[PDB]
Amino acid sequence: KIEEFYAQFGKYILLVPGKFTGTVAAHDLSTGRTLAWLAGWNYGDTNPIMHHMAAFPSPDPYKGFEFIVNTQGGKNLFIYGIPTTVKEPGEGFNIYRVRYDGTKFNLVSNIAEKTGLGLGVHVTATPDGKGFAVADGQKDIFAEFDLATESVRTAFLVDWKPNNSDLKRAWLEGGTMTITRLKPTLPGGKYDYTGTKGCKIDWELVPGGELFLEEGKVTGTRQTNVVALDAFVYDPRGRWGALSARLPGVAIIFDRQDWEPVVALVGAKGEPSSLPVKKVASDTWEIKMDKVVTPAHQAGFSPDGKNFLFMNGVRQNNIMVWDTSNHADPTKWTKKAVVEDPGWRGSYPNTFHMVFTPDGRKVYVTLWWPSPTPNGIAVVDARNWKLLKSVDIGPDMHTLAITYDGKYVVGVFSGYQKTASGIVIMDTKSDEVVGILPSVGGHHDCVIVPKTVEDLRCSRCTTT
Amino acid sequence: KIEEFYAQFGKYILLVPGKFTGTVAAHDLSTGRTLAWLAGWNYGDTNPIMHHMAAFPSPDPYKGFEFIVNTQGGKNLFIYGIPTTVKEPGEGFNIYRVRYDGTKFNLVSNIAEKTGLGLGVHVTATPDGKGFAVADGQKDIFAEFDLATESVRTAFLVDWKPNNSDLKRAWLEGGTMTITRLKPTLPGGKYDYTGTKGCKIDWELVPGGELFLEEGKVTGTRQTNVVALDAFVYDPRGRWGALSARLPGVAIIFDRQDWEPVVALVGAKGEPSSLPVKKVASDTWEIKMDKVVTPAHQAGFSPDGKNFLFMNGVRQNNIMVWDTSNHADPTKWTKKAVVEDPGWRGSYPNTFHMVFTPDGRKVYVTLWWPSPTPNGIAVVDARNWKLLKSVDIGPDMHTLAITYDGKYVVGVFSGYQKTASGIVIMDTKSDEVVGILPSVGGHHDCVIVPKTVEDLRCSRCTTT
Ligand SMILES: [Cu+2]
Ligand SMILES: [Cu+2]
Ligand SMILES: [Cu+2]
Ligand SMILES: [Cu+2]
Ligand SMILES: [Cu+2]
Ligand SMILES: [Cu+2]
Repeated sequence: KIEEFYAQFGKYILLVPGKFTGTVAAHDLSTGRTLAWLAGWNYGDTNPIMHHMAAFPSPDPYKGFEFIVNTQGGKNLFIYGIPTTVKEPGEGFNIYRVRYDGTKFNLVSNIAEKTGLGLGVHVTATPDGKGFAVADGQKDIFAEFDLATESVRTAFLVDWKPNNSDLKRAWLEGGTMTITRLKPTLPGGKYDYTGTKGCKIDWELVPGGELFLEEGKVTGTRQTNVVALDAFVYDPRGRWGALSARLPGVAIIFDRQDWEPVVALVGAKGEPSSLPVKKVASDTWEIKMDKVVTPAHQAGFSPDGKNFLFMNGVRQNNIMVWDTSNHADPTKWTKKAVVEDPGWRGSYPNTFHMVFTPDGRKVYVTLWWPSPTPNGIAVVDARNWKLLKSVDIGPDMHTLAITYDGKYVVGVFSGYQKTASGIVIMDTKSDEVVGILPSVGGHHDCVIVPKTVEDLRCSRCTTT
Repeated sequence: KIEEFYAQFGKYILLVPGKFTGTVAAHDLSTGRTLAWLAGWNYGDTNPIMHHMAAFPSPDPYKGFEFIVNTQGGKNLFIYGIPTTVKEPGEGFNIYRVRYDGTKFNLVSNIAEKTGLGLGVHVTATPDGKGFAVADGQKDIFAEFDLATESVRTAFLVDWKPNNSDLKRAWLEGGTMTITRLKPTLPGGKYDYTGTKGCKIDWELVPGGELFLEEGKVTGTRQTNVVALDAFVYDPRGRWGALSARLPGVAIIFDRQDWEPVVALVGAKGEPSSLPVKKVASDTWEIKMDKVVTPAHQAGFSPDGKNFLFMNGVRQNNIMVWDTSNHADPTKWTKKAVVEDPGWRGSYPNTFHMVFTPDGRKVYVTLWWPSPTPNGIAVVDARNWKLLKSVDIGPDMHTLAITYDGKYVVGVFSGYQKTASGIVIMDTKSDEVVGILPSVGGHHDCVIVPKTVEDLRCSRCTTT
């Protein structure tokens, strides 16, 4: 009897982007009703690949809330096996502000249009809930934005110059990563990165697909210069952000106060904790890497700020953990644990998206595989850094959120945009699935609308 | 754990079109997983208002099944209060054959492109599961199609010549309804009715729309000639179909054996059971009406074929019942009962989608209202023809299906394409809602995949 079922979850609203569905929706977990949804194409967005999102604190989400959801475009339509005859896909890379008003969603604005930065990968809210970052893995640009004035606080380009320009070897044998503070180049303080402009490669490196670039499977004009920026995740204590770069397996720490990169964490087990960042011009820094052992993808801080996690993938499948307890000095942050399992020894599964419990005692980590292996959730003890349980969910598992009273993990799986998809709920006490709800969605994201800034510590702010 | 909850629904697959979401999806009600979905826009359908659908018998739906789903287009995008700036929307009126193969959907063909008939209103499967009809109330055309060969069996235009050419009086004061058997006009045996071609009005009439048409609130080139065809529903005993025409409030019975109209049933309480059809040329019939007392919309046979129902709307809100137990002679079909309620005295609710229990003992009927009145489900005794109970569900209630063991009615509500939406499940023993599943959809339809031709008797075949 279902009232009893939902009544246990509490008054929390799940938001999900639909990827190839083109939708965003909000669902009330306390009743199982969908409160509202919006279809990008209704508005003239002809390629609404609704990708990542974050929501800002609201005193009463059921009366109103805001979020940012972005899109990808161009040939991103062509990489998930849908046999479409579309010849010229919409450019995409939109960044939309959407407000729920208690009845419906309202499309407030297109921040990519206003600012000129079209960025299609992770969206993250800043810890005070008053700005957000968006990163892009085809352009290798990220920016932090002020929500009130819809403007750019900072924007950076990250470039790779490979030691070996052979595409198979362009990362393995190392390189120089250059970080450049960008300045607007169009009148009105606008950037020139609308739609597909700035792309080094012609579609994103897909879930699990970091190496397709080196293997010669991705077209583009600047293939060996890619780093595949993914996310800028936030230290919940403030001041610092971590920019994940998937191909070199590096999280670059930035000082948000002066907007400079300070240190570069190196993912791979058996490599150093970090490499220095050297300033080479007023607006340009470099990191030198002799080699890249493995790519890395998902990244995040623990709620208290004292641990940072980076998921090595493909060449190694592990969770790398740094002690980040020294808030004053990121060059003191040192690897302190690595979560490994014999069953992660192949190419897959990849340790993937994460969410921590509010008390910081456990981290849930998705386990991604290509079809047809069931994808699932790893439950990790975040005090001793040991894997506790793996639970199978279904195909193409993506993000996890958690109810902010810490009782229930809520995840989405997304069927590779063509098979089974769902919203899964896991009880954090028993670490068992309490159920599956249907979901028309290929979501690579999901969030529970936060009420407070403290909620963001366990939302799309600290972690992907 | 919802496990227990879904186990009781049994192994049934629910299909739903998205309306303004642009998707179709199948949900396994035994597990809560969405088996597969498809997004019209991915395929270059720029205005995929996914509208009506029917599914065919499959001996194991979990291993595979097929269905037809159609779309609307043109200005139908502009009538649900979505503040879109789109100036020239996609033409639409597609008719897609979709096959689930056990893992995903395959968009098999575009039967509208293949045949040239673009029809955007109800889709209904024939009782043998080998064909399907599609009607359209902007064009006033319907056709029955052979599924195997994806070809037209028959197609008809219905036209209104009003007694009074004043648009406000064009139906009230009666007229002559002309039925024409159509012939292809293009090479290849194609029709010339793709996209918006053949439209007499520029959108489908909304609930209560007949007054908005009379009042001059709907644009179009042939406003006084519209009958607003809705559906061709099937006698489960075979041989006959009923074509509903909303504005005259008539269901025209056709002999599927020779493809000729045989009698016209008249909806309104206090009018004759029916009027004669006269053949006036090889391919043309007429029905004469001295007056039209009220419009009517939803229409359907009981599972045994012995009752036909037609929902008077707007000027009367009732369920008109005919004794249709004479299978040999529709001209003998006579009004036997009318379901009325003091609460039906206003403009709304409109009685408008239905589903019968397998044993024929009850019929569930949706109660539609404009926002913000809660919409709901009426439960009618289909032996004594009395209203038993009304239950409130949500905003914008649409269709009802029933699991084929007769245990659960499954309905969808759709938030006027902007607010709350969901799938509701009602236990047919207590006639109480057992609960609500989230649903990103503005669905005007839903069906449960049939196993047998007997299942179609309670599916999108005998009723809308
Ligand atoms: Cu990512
Ligand atoms: Cu993901
Ligand atoms: Cu993604
Ligand atoms: Cu209808
Ligand atoms: Cu409906
Ligand atoms: Cu509709």
